[PDB]
Amino acid sequence: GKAGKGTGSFGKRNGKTHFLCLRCGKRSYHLQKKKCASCGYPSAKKRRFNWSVKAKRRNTTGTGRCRYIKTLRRKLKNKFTEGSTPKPK
Amino acid sequence: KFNKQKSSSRRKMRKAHFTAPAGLRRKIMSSKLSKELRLKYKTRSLPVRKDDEVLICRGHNHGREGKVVKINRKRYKIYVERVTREKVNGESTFIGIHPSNVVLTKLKVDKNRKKILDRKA
Amino acid sequence: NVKAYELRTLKKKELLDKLDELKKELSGLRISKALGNSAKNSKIHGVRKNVARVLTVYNQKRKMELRQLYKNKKFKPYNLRKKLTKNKRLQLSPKQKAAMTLRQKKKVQNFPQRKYLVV
Amino acid sequence: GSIKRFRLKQRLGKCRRQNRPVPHWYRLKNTKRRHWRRTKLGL
Amino acid sequence: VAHNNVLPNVHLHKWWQHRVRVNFSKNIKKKKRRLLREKRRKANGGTPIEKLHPIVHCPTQRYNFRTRLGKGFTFEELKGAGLTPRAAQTIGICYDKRRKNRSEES
RNA sequence: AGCACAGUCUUAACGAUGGAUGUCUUGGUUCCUACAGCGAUGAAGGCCGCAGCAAAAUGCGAUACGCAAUGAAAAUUGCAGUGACUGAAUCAUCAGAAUGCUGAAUGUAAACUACACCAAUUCCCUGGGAAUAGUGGUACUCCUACAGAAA
RNA sequence: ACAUCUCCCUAGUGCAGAUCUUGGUGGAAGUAGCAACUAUUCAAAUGAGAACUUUGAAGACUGAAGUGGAGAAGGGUUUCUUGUCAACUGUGAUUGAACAAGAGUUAGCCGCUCCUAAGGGAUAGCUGAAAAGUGUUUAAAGGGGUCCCCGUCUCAAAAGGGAA
RNA sequence: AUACUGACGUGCAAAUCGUUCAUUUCAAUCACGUUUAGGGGCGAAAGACUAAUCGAAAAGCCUAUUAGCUGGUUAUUUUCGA
RNA sequence: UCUUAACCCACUCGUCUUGAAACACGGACCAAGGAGUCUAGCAAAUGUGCAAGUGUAUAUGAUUCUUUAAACAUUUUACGCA
RNA sequence: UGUAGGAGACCGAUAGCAAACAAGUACCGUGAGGGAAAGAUGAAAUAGUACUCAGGAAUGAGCAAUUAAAUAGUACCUGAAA
RNA sequence: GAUGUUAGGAGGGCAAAUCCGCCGAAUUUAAGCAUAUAAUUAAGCGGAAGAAAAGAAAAUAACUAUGAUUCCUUUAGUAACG
Repeated sequence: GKAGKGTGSFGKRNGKTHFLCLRCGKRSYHLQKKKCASCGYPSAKKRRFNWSVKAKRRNTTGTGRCRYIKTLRRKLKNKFTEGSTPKPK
Repeated sequence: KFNKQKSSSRRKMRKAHFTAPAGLRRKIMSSKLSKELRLKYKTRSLPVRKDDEVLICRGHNHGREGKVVKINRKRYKIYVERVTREKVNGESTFIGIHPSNVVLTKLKVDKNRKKILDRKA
Repeated sequence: NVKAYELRTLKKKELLDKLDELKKELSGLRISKALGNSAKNSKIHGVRKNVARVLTVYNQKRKMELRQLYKNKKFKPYNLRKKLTKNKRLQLSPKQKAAMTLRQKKKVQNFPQRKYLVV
Repeated sequence: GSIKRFRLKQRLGKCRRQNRPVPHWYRLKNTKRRHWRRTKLGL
Repeated sequence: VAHNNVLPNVHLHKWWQHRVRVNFSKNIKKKKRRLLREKRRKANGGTPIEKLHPIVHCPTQRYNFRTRLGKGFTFEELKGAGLTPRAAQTIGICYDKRRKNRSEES
């Protein structure tokens, strides 16, 4: 058999059954079973297992520029009332 | 020395030296004032400005007086009119001088400078 | 070029007319930039910033008008209301925290602690 | 393959735009590139 | 085990390495405690923040001779003093509700 | 203008080769001190944009390497270009304004820019006139109130 | 930037070797080798330079189960024009599927998109500490009608069905 | 994929190439989509197969598992020495 | 000092093994890195301070505040061990 | 753990966090995942190799030339051994 | 008990070092191994906070008794369990 266990097997490889995943961006969406391997996309839960430290750290808060949290920092320190400003000239 | 608020490390001071905001850049672009002027203003040292007249006290260019051309905040170098140098291709530019190496004769007067002098005296 | 206070002077029709004028000019620069011409390219940044100033001033005035419209009457629209931490919003009032039963009120009023000395 | 998906097509066009060499003027004031035959996008 | 060596009594067979703690904060912690009480006293006008305990007996055959600071005066001693529970809270004397006031001598 | 032996091995001198050693060091390291939660009022994460010349981590979000405001405050500059003699050029602070598409993600969907339904909607002017197919709302569970039905 | 033998503390403190770890480098060696697939020649042009670039003339071969056309998967600007030769194109190289600058894919009717299937995901329930395991099965639920009569939903075929 | 135990055996190839040979209308072959998952599946049974992985896949961790056993275990002089 | 000579002598080092020049095993070469440590408790040794006592524990205190994260102090039946 | 200070009888680019850096990146794996190599010219390049000659060009040389210094020319400190 | 895009509100998810719950192993030790051991540890699923939980006696004592909680020094490597 020319599709044999070894080199011959690799020629019949076509048709990727994993894709990108919108809630991941790291290639991990199994198309056939409609499920992300990495972030668990069809589930609300994000699949954040604790048995790998490397996996645990390589996505975290402070990966994604933190579009509200970054903005929130310093405000806590300042303690201005909401809607308040500096005074005019 | 006594305050424990600010680090005594080499490391923090250097980082602060390289990452300076503009007011800090202005502070470390100050030069010592002329002797009668120091008495006049009650002020040791002043931040350099565009049309100032300095005397050079250090390097191969020492003892030369002259007006400041351009100030380079980024490399922390002032340029003075009579410290020209020709380059590899013979283009003439001004030698950049760190502000430690110059003493200020006639400072330029302007509204901001007046406010600084009023603050100092 | 244009400066905020001059825009704040303007009425809403006048401010919008300026906004529209800037868009048309901005488009002309953009067309010019798209063409092989290099005549006015740097000015586009300034115009984009000018447009930004117009919009910020108009939006601030509109926001103030909305605040003026919903002066008091207990409820502003949701996201015109106080945005604060979810926790802080959830939190029990100090006024309510302070309040206490009649027997507690009697205890507090009758028996506060006092300060003292010795010989 | 021959037929395409709008998301895929956009990302591929992005990757192509990113690929092209650095402005020479930037060096007067280039670490990463892909070549299609020996490096695939891994998608 | 070998030679003249006594049998050991260590318990380091369990994973102690994440169940161990070393105190390097001691003297600074002591300073912080001092600072906290000093700040508190000063805030109270410099008035005492100290609590006056009853004298009470130490227990059983071993310590029956000895006497120490107790939990609180309680009603019979307060009644003998002519002081109310509310007064006892108001002033620096220590408070209780279930320490019996025992024998006459105490 | 002559004369050398060759090859192989060894020695010294001088170079190539190589990146050790030495010297640094806006980094790591451990400790101590200090504060310490974000989210349907839409977080974290992810995309997609956005630089005058601009690919990138950075930065920002359709007003997009910043807008406004305050405090500093005269430069900027690789080229082009933009200002001064102090709401302009530059910083820092940052409370105001703004914050695409997503994502718990929540109208039904999803290898889809696919598809419902109910409100058509916005601006300008001082009680009216103009624009635009545009913009919202409508998930599941719970609770209080109300409703009309079912003892 | 360097010492202390004056004294004394401290230590990630002394290497030839571990089929040591890591990095560089030799002898082996200008050697093994560049042998599937019948074959090239002449002249000219280009250029610094031509066995293997281009043009022409010959000779030949593929021989409709084609090194010919088309399309699916998969790849993704590899396309195309205009330049071009540091490195690459296991020989040469002016060539190039390399590098540089641009250009370029136009749909009421072709596909997808729509429909249901094998299937999958849920609601209704019910279990299970939860996580999950199940899926009309002990339901007060989408359509048609002058207040009445019907009804589990939802995604799933780029070769089935499917207007043009 | 039977044989030449052919060529090849630092390959054209971690199973290729040549010649020979079996199969060719059905228990047929092919595609795509789909199902069943790890002491589990699935198996015209060979412990076969389940992504160059199998008498128990891959990934990560308990873990620096354990090893009476193998290997290695770094300057000098002097003294006593099995 | 280096350099060849010449007379006489001169077997691969490490290694496990009673025994390796071995037809025993490891080593193409060079550079850098590269292996009895640390904690707990115990023992003897020797130094040191005190002695029928000893240690000062948690902690308190101070005219102690870059270095102070240590140093200094402890208004007569606490506890360990003896 | 996040953020902010202050530290050191710590490491000094094969070490120290995997990361002194455009590194949780490149790159590899069907995927879960796995995961690097990678700092230094000079005081000053607003001193970064002008000019000439020989070269098709690369380059080379110079009576020419910056610098204190170019067997200091950006694969730039020092530059060991093989 | 239904039904409501009725009017007003709330929950969902993320992040996890320390915190609180559940659910919950084995490598390992005994030079074997079964009880014991690892260990009410790891992984899993949940909930919180700047600390959390715990806490005002259905308590300890047998004294001349003590008198909510938490923490340290200790009892103590002891009673006890095997």
